[PDB]
Amino acid sequence: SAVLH
Amino acid sequence: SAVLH
Amino acid sequence: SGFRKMAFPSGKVEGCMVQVTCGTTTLNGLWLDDTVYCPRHVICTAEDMLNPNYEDLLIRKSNHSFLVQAGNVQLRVIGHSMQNCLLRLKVDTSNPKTPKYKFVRIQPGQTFSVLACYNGSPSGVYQCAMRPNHTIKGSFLNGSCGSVGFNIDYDCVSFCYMHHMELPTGVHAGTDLEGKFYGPFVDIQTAQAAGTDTTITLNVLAWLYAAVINGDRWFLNRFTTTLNDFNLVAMKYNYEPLTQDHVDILGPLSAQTGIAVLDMCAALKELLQNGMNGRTILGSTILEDEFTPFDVVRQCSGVTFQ
Amino acid sequence: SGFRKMAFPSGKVEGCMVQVTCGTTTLNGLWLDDTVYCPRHVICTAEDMLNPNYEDLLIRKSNHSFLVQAGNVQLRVIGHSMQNCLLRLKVDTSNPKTPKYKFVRIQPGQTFSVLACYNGSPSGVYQCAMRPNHTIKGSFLNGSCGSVGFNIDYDCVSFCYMHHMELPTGVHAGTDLEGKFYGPFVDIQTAQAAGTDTTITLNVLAWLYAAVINGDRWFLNRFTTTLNDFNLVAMKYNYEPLTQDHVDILGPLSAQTGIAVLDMCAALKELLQNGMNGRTILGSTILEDEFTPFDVVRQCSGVTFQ
Repeated sequence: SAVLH
Repeated sequence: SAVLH
Repeated sequence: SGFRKMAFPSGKVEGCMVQVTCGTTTLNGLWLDDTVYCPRHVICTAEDMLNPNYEDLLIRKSNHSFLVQAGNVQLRVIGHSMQNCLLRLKVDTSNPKTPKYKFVRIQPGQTFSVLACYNGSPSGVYQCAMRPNHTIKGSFLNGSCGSVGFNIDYDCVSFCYMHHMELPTGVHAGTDLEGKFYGPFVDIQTAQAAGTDTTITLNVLAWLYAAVINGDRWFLNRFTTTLNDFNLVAMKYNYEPLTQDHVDILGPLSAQTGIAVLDMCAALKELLQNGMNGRTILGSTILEDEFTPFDVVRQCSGVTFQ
Repeated sequence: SGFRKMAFPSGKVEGCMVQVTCGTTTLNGLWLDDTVYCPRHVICTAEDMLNPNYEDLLIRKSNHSFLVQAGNVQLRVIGHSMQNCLLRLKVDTSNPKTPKYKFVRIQPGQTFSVLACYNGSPSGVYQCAMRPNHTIKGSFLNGSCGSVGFNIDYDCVSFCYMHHMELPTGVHAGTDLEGKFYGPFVDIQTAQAAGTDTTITLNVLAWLYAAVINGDRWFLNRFTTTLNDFNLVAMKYNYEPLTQDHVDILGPLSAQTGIAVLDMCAALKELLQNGMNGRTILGSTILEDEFTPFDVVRQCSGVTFQ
């Protein structure tokens, strides 16, 4: 997955 | 030589 | 002499970072005039990220659902709208540290400086290239969203990037300052991956010119090449093809060194085929593609060593 | 994730650069409170540099032999004294952008950020390590003297370096902010050379820990080593010896990763002997010694990937 900071 | 900026 | 990855002085961007809090999520926002920009997923929760509808989530918030602070000063929100992947929060004070600025969409291959920030507080700065696959090799942690990337020309600040997320490979994706993602990416907690990348040819060449402007010539040769024969080799090595427009761009650097672009390409083509034989260029053991030709002119001198 | 050479936000140092002119020479000075610091060879001429007597040259100047400007504001000099290799110019206004600060002598191996400046105007910023031979690989041009190097801790600015000259190899030499040179160097236009350098072992190790904190472990092994057997290998490869004090320093990074320092050294000793076999660490093909253990803790996370 992408990770939204 | 060294060069003084 | 010398040649380094060099960021732009960050004093002007620093006077524009703030902290923006919605619910339990905190991140960084950019305060220009009376608007604070930030990534829109500030209105998300960990559960929401998996399959969020932004439109829906935002109608459910008011102005006072958003906390904005600069230093210790609470700024009051008096308007809000969603632009693409960003939020525009109108606040009751205009930033008095607001510099001259503009918003640009950066192109693949171009560079900018990134002011990494946590809790509206600037931790550090470095320079990164927009890759061909629209990712950047940054260094970011949780809470770094809303961190921004920019260049400075004269007294103007060209904002080109807001950080929004991190891909599985550990590289970063983000938007320009209108909220439109760089690349085929979306702000959702879903399986997403960088595309294959390639080496920015125009930059490797700009950098070889820097080596020469820095008076090192060891990697040159007697040869020349056709653009087209260069490219069969570029392809084999996962370098971008060179184009006539990229050749025109390198002319000033060609003129300052007296090395013909196609001559330089033959240099490169040889480097690609024979390696560097344990040697360094500009103190690197590797071919460097993260300096544009504009980066070389700014950093190098007007006069070549020899 | 990610790992980059990262400079400190330069907004605070930028509000302190000015231009200092004596005769036909112009360079950069640092304006803290009511003092502007600059290299003393601002009072030199090209002819003088070859064999100058500073004492003699300075008694020959008055306060109004010095022009100091910030932005477009001419600052008036109302006092002057020579400290070591620096000049302290007392001016008639206190810098209102003066931050909390102090002056530190940096030790070999430690890092700082450098705000490169021309004509009191900040061009760019990057991070460089003080080498074992007391030089730094900066990027400087004519007119860059008085450019400064610093760290920032909390709200305080630790000034550790003013740029004074460039050696024949193209590396840079300079003083702390009391004017005392780093290294066996003097501010004269005379034959002078960098001593042999060596690789900062403590840093290579701190960086291998970063790789692991970044969850890469490929270069580890089953072995361990004695400090003393490590060193016979360190010497062969032109690495600094490791000492018990450097082992104590790496313990926190050892504790966060669970890799014993002596175990890590065995990792390194193997890297040194077998090369990297075409692989990368933290995206480098080379062993990197320009990140201190303090640089790793600041940049990395508190939690290891796996």
